[PDB]
Amino acid sequence: CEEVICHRKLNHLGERVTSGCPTGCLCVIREPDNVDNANGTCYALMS
Amino acid sequence: ESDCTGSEPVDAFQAFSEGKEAYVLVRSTDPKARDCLKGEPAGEKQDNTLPVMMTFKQGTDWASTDWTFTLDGAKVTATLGQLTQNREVVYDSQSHHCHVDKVEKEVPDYEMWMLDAGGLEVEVECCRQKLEELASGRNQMYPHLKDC
Amino acid sequence: EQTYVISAPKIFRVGASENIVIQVYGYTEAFDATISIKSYPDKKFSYSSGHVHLSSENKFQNSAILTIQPKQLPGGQNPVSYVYLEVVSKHFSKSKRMPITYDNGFLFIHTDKPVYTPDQSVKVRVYSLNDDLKPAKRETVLTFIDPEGSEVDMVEEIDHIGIISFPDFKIPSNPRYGMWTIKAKYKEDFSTTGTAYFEVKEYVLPHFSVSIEPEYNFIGYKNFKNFEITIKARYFYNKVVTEADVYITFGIREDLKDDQKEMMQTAMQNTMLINGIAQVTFDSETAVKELSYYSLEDLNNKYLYIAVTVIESTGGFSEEAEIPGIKYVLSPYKLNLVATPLFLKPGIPYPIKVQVKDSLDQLVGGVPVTLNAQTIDVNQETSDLDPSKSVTRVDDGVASFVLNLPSGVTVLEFNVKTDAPDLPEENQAREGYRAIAYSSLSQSYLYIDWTDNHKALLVGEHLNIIVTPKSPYIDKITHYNYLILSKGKIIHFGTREKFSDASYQSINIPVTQNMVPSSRLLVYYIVTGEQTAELVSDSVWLNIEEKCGNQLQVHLSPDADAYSPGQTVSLNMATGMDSWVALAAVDSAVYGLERVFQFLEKSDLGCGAGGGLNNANVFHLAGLTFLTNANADDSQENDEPCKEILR
Amino acid sequence: LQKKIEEIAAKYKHSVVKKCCYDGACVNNDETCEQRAARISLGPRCIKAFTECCVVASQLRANISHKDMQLGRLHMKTLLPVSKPEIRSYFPESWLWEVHLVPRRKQLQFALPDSLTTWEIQGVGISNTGICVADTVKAKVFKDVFLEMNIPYSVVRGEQIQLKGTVYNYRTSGMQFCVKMSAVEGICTSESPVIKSSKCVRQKVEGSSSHLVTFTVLPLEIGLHNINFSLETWFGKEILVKTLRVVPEGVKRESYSGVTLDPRGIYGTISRRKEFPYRIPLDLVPKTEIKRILSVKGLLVGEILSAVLSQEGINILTHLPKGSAEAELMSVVPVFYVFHYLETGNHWNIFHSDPLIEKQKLKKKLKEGMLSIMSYRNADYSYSVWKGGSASTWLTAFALRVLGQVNKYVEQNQNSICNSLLWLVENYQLDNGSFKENSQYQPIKLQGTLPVEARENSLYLTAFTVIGIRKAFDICPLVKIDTALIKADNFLLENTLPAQSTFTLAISAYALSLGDKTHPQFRSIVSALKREALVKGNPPIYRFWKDNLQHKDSSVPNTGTARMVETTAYALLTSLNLKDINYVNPVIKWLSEEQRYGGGFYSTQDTINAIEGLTEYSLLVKQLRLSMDIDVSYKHKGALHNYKMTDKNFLGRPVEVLLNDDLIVSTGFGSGLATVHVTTVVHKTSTSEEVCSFYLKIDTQDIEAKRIVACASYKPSREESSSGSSHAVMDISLPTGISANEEDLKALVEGVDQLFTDYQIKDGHVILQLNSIPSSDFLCVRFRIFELFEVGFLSPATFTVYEYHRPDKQCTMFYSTSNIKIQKVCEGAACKCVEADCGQMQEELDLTISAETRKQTACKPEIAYAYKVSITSITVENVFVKYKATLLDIYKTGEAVAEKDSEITFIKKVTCTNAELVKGRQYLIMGKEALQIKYNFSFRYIYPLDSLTWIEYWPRDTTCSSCQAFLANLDEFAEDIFLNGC
Ligand SMILES: *[C@@H]1O[C@H](CO)[C@@H](O[C@@H]2O[C@H](CO)[C@@H](O)[C@H](O)[C@H]2NC(C)=O)[C@H](O)[C@H]1NC(C)=O
Repeated sequence: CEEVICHRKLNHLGERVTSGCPTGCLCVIREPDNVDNANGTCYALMS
Repeated sequence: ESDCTGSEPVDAFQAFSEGKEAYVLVRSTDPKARDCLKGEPAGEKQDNTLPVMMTFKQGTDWASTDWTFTLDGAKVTATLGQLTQNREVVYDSQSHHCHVDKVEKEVPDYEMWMLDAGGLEVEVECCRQKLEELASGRNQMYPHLKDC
Repeated sequence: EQTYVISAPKIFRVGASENIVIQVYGYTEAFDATISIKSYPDKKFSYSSGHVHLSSENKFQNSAILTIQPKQLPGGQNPVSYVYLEVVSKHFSKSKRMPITYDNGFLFIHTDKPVYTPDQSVKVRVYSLNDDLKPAKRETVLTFIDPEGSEVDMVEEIDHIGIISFPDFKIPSNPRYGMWTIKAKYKEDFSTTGTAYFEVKEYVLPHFSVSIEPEYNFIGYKNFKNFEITIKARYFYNKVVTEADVYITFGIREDLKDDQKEMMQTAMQNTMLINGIAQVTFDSETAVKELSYYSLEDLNNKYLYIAVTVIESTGGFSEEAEIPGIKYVLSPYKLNLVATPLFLKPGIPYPIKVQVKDSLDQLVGGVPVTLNAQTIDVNQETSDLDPSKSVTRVDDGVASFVLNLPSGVTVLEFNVKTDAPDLPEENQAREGYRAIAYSSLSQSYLYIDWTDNHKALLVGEHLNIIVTPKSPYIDKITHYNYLILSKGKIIHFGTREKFSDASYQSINIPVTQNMVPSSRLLVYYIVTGEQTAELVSDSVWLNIEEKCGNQLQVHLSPDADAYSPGQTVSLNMATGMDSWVALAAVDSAVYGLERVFQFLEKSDLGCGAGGGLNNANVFHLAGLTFLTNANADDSQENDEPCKEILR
Repeated sequence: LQKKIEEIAAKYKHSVVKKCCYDGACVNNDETCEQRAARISLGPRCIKAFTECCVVASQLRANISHKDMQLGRLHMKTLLPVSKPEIRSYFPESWLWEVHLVPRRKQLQFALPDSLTTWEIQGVGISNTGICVADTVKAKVFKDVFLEMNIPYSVVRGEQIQLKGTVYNYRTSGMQFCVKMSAVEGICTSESPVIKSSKCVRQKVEGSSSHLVTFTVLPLEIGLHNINFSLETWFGKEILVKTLRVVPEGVKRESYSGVTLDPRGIYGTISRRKEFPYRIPLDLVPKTEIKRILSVKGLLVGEILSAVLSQEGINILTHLPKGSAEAELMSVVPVFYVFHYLETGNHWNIFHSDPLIEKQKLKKKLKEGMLSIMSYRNADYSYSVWKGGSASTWLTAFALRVLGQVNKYVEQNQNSICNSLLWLVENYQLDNGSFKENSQYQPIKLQGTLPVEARENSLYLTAFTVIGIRKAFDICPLVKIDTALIKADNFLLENTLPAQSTFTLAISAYALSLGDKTHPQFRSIVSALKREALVKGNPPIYRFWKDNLQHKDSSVPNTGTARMVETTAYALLTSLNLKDINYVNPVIKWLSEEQRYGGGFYSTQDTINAIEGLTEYSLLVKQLRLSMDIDVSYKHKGALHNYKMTDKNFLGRPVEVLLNDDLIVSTGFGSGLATVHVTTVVHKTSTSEEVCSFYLKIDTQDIEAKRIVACASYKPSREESSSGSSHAVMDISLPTGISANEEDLKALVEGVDQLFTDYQIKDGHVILQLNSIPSSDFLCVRFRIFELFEVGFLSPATFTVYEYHRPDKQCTMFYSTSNIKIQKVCEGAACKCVEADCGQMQEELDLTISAETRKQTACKPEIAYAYKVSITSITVENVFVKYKATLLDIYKTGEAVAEKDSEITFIKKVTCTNAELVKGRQYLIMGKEALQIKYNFSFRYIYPLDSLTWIEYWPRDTTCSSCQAFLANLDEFAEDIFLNGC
């Protein structure tokens, strides 16, 4: 949940899939919403 | 809380905000205390006297009577026509938001007045303590709780 | 020698009813065959399968409709890309790796207007069809993206009739101005997408109206030295502006989509607007000597952007106007081939039909066309042919040519030009082309052509095609075979008896509604004997009239050139059969748009006018994969569908 | 000259700082280059480019030609700017947007809309055979000859207005026509009705052109009056229905009165009756009615419920202008709190129809309202106060609050919220935990010296940001921003005490109440906040807070302000978060009665926090059954009406109180808790007795190559620094027929050297907004004006400036754009409209007046008063003239009485000449009605001079030659009137 790079991508049906953060983090993308292939960073979620 | 000593010595004109504000009767040991009694200045300060308009409610009818106050230090001699009434402000809050009057008769009643616009709650509570001390267990009337 | 031919679309489409044709030859006893779409590469799972019987009653030809169900495919991380096409019988068992696509159907986003102002509401509905051009009845997701790339709204709706009505999108009181995008999609199963655009522009009160009128919509060689421009302006109370100051700036523009332009501070000529009208002349040559260019050979297909500012003299108010671009045109004509495959069949006369259009892509008539050609044979010995000349048919726009080449020719490099009496040699239209010979190891070739293509094929008529083979082994061919495709699906297939008393024989094909708006025909015969069976094939593209299956017609009673405000009027809707009808009434001034029949035939997996370098290339260019025990030598990595070539 | 500019443009063609050079070179004949660059907040490079291009542009503009200036603006105006999406034409809404099942044939008839439009009808058929786009059919609705009239938004009573119009003839041949006007009673026209609507004077329009139309009118009565315009031609007749809005003179002033009805005394003392007295203000415009609307709603939240659910509008803060993003969020505040009430308490049965459709509608309006602010969001998901301006920590926090609350019912984009929160905590949080502001936006003005004001503003901003982050934390519960919340909470805990103002103390207490409510220092802050509480009554009926600390100011306010409601709201929410139910009831009563018809309060922040307090309290306490018999009646007049309020209907429509009697709202034994608000609208002639927190001055000038110059300067309160005001508004009312040059206003906001941050023109008002108005010097807006249509007897307009978040800090001043004097006389005819509704002095020493006509006019039942006076003083106030006179002998008194030899005031419209009164002379005056005002401590009577007011000059002696007989018959009537009693 620190400097792990995550990715926003399109799947084979066109749905936006986000991947790369481990369990307990959230992927934050600092790009506009219409950018299909984007990179973001993981942040620690509360518990 | 705090200390309730305020405004020493007691001056009636100072307790009346120098005739710039209106005061409402909130506590009184007088069983005949007029409902929703409010006193407001009815004129300028000429000599030691001062015109005071008294508004109150009888049943569902509002009434207003004109009075004249003769102020001498802490004492106030109110009068309307032939009726006279002697009072003495025995306590005045630090900011002149409320004061405790003592009306003279065979059984002297004690009253609490406060700014119609409102007062600082701690000072209002101090005036309330003073009135409860002077009344010493007597039944209190609340003229402002009469659907005003 | 016994052969089998399995014809399927080049690509399998998830959820589509894919028709698979089987045609066997040499067999006299009846037998059954199982066609199957299974999992790749293990074949553990059978996506679908069908049994087909082959007999003399059947002429040993049959069809089976298979369907890859979307729910039968995994989702997300490791999705299926390939399936196995398999044919099994007592005699043979052959399979092939087939790619699949998740693109199924069509999603047309219809907004009431293309331009909106703040606080307006965008009316939007979606027309949703499946791969077979029928109401998809799939739930649909609409997304709204603002000019800054933010997804600001999403809404899904189920589909009952093929028309999906969505709630109106309210434009904010102070919105993001610019180009908004609407994206339609299916919630499940498929990757089909739809896209529409609408602009949100800020209203500004205009003081008066300014109009620019150029001499022509294009700039040719005659107006390259002088181009007249008339600038008018009038008040909105129907009075001409008496006096004003007119300032005109000129620029060169690459394309109208890109808002970039190169100004020319030399032609900033200024004039006076008097009594409503002003006029200037633009010397293109002198001004385009700036910014390099220099000559008219350049600037071709580039645009002339015009900017005008009008400053009224009484009140001092100023108003602007612009012409986005006037395309510089080097030649009044453009050439294109029609119904002429770029493939040679040795021994058959090669026809070339050139076509002449103007700057508006309209068929220009009476245009002489000169055709030159070079030939290269197997010995690399080049030969320059004698030039020929035709005149453009004014009935159809066609300029026809027929060419007799030696049997040994392999490559034909032919070039066409226009020969106008009033055009310089530079301002003539010129187009080059290369045609390669069909390759066959048995010197066996096939050429099909259907009387002729003018006029276009009308549904209900009949298509009289001529099948001319040139080869040895001619008089041992038993029959001819055909496959008819339309919209990416094999609609017909069959076999015709070969007459031993002719070289050609007419095969009749009734043109049906299934063939609208275009179709492809593949005809082949089998050369047999020793070595290995050979398929000799050819294909043609049939352009057919765009006719609705359920024709819609709307009329206004009473019919008048103009109506009065508040007038009660009746609208009459008439359809061939019970049909839903979505209506709209829009102020036409918003347009200063959509055509479905052209966007619909993207599902045709074929390319070009037909033909091919060999049999496998003929099948490929027609949008077909095939399974055969005959020779199947194809090109390399030939798995994706062909791509239509641009020039 | 071209090369001297070609170098300039070429220098900044691809420069990083390119706009600063552009709007640096713009013309500004009122400020030097360094004065304009003094306002630039984009850095030194922008200041140097701006200064360079400004100085060079000013040097080149010396002794220029118009062609050279315009060519220079061509060189600059193209190479440096980019582009802007805009449209010059409007397109009407589409129609026929429907789907039909067509069984091979279906006809449907309708009516074409009222418009001149080429309509395009498009059909798309869908069937099992596919899609069929039918041929588009055209339908051109067109009129070849038609009239249109341009009616202004409003017109002040008494003004002579020229109504302009145009008749259009699109036929190629000219034709005859005539337009006539429909005479309405209140609208006075110079001509007279023939048979009753004007006259037809036949004119000719030339082919394919137009013809002008003009109608001069003079409204004598206030209100909306219908006027029709008829266009007649040899081919037909058309009627154009129109409406003229006539507005009174002077300024509109609006007072509010609130009363809570608790018949069983569940939340306090019993409250079954209340009397709203009818009191005439001091400077009331004569012959104008005192308007007042009565609104009685069912619950504490009933006013907001009625505001949202009744879709006749509506903004709860219409008096505040749009422009800031704060307004876009405030637009969704009421819908949110109504939805929160209906959903949290499950009160969807209030609707008599299907509740699911109503919840649908409210959800949709909530989403649409939430989209309003997206324009003010930057690419990095921060938010700007002004569109295109710099990002604001404050406004981003507020957007995070509104978004965070709305997310509960309309899910918000988590990634966007995350980016906004991270933009806050990653950049603008200092090491000590406080937050700092990026932009120059000043939402509030605080007391103290520059360091003390800095500490105060830092505490306030930190608490505000904390509130925003807390309200939106569940959307994006990041450990990083929780750590930020901890640091900020620590800063608030350590730096709040000792307090500097009750306002920052309250907001800090509420910000800390959203976190750990067990921290000792938080409890200390809550104690200190309770110590500042004010109460009305003992036992208290009301409890509220003053925004100044007691030890700094011991005086108790007599009316509420925005800071009062906002401080009280913060304290109320802090108490609700502490579950202190014994303490909030008088506070709830005070906030409820301080509420306003419509649901809103004074400004924006107090409104949102008070709505949250009332709503959260309404959801926290038991919902009582509602059943009252509410009777509203006049005291000495008939009963107005009465309605039974139940849970079935309790958002009843308002009712206008027309009669001039005291209002009485009463109820019997009931169940429930209703609210009774009365909004009084009056129009006043003066603004002198109002406290002005701004020095104002405004003038019209002639320019070289008419212009309004309006200057304001801030008057700092006690202990306020000289740094200037906070977010301010300069509202300039334009006079009738005066139009502002919108280009001049654009040039003052669009540039990097902007003087103002937003402008707009709404309903004849030029409304500018500002980050701060200086205290040290004046700040002036300058914009050219032109005359749209001709106006005679032009009524003055108003110039108001005020703090957006403190509308009580204001100043209103009158001004006129016309210098026009004199008003000597009206000369014969073309006169009956000006002298229509005012008095005419009798002929001087006229002996033909027959003593019995002087008595019958006095004994007329219409004539209320009639007596003889002596004038003592003349005075001219704005648009009226006041005559101080002595009441000598009373001859009639129908209504209230005035004392003999007491001072009596008379008033006439200044625009009346034939009633000229001379100081020191006696007059007999008889007329209708009067105004009874309470001045100082005594009564005062003021008498307007209108038509049917009989006035006559009356000399005292008898050396008037033949007027000896004149006074003989005058004293005959005067003797006969009182000895009879007609
Ligand atoms: C202005 O025109 C309107 C529209 O015709 C008039 O309203 C009509 O008045 C007639 C009587 O004169 C009624 O019978 C109609 O029912 C009214 N129609 C509507 C829609 O209200 C109006 O009276 C005209 N005003 C004046 C002052 O002439």
